[PDB]
Amino acid sequence: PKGSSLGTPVNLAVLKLSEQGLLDKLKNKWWYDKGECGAKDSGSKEKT
Amino acid sequence: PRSLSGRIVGGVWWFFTLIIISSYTANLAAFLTVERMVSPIESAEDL
Repeated sequence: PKGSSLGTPVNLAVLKLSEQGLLDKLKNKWWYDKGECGAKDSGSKEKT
Repeated sequence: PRSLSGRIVGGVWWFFTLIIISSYTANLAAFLTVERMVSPIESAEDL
């Protein structure tokens, strides 16, 4: 909400998370890791 | 002899079987190449 107390804090928090690679980590967790289609794993599968 | 009708039939049929036997040969080479690709678990990194 405009002019909120959580404003600045959350903003910095997002920047902190990204620099710690925590954001990238989360995405990898739900997109590729938790994924059902190992793309780089299906190409690494030399048995088909 | 040169019965153009059935002549091109023998030619096209030959080109047909040529492709097939070539495909069989190529594919069979792949089944042995991949059969070797499958490397046994030698280390933990392999798992």
